[PDB]
Amino acid sequence: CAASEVARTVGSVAKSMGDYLDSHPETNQVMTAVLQQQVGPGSVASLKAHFEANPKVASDLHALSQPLTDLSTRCSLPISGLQAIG
Amino acid sequence: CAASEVARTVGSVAKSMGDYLDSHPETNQVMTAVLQQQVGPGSVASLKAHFEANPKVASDLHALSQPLTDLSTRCSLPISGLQAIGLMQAVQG
Amino acid sequence: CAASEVARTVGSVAKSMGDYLDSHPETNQVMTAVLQQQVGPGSVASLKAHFEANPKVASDLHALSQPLTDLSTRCSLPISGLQAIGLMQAVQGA
Amino acid sequence: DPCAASEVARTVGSVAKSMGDYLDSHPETNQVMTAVLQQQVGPGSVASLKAHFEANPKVASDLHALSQPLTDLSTRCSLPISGLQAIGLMQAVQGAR
Repeated sequence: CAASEVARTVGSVAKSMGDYLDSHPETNQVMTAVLQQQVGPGSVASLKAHFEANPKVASDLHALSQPLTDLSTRCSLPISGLQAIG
Repeated sequence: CAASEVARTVGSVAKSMGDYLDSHPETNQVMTAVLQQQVGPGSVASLKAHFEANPKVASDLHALSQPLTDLSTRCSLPISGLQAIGLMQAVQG
Repeated sequence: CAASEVARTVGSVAKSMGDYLDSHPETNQVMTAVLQQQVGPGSVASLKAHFEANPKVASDLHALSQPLTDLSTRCSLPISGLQAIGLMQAVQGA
Repeated sequence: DPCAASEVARTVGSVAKSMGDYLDSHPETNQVMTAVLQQQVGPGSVASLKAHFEANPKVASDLHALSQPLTDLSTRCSLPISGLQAIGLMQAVQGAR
């Protein structure tokens, strides 16, 4: 639960999420537009719809995020968030 | 400046930080305290004393967080320090 | 749901908690120890231990915190968003 | 004593109230801050925060002064705990509930 281990987890989840997106340009395009539009309103919707229509991608990304969600239980210290300011 | 690349770059930096912290136990402890205390003013003073007494780790960790600041500078994307906190919330899921 | 109104709500809730704690010395010291622990470790745990022994204080504090959770629903920000602002302030300080 | 949780709650409470008075009296700071609450602490709102503070160093200096009762408390007692720590503890109660 040490900072070294939070960082390592977030590092292997982020990387795997990365590889997956790289291999899935459509999804990679829709997440890309979200980051360009600062997670504003229009890009969130496009993303929601992309998940309804691609239940495999949604469950695959969910599986890749699991260790991160495990962690902030197994330790449960703050947001699964700002910890990743690094 | 694709999402895959920002996630990959978050992925390697965080990895590299974690390995750094694993081999630097006192610093591991000093960041662990900051995380388990929500970056309170106590944990900061002690991180500050730590960086001041250990300038090599301050620069080692700074060098490590570079590829992320470079990505933000290269891309005009959240990604980096101040911006990132807002970004991380909102990757709210 | 303006910032000024959340700030005022947070303002008056926090003050009512204070007056409350002021007249509940024992709850006052449990909370006090949690802050000094910097709100770490079994700060959740010692809170439960105190609330199991003291259901009326548990319930008194919930009622006093209503306006805040009420506003939190009425508007947004599941309280992690006030956190988020606080996190930014803290990293600017740092 | 004056370093108890009752006292920090009270201090937090006058800071927040007087921050509400300040925003109420500075609608462009209110606007930027409301947008941040409304947009859910988005990346964009934060850039607007920064630019707001940059075009208005008076605002950052005022904001600094409004929290000063906390820092004083912190030093008379030194927990220098923040609004955040206060929010932390609230979240800690909810989670216990």
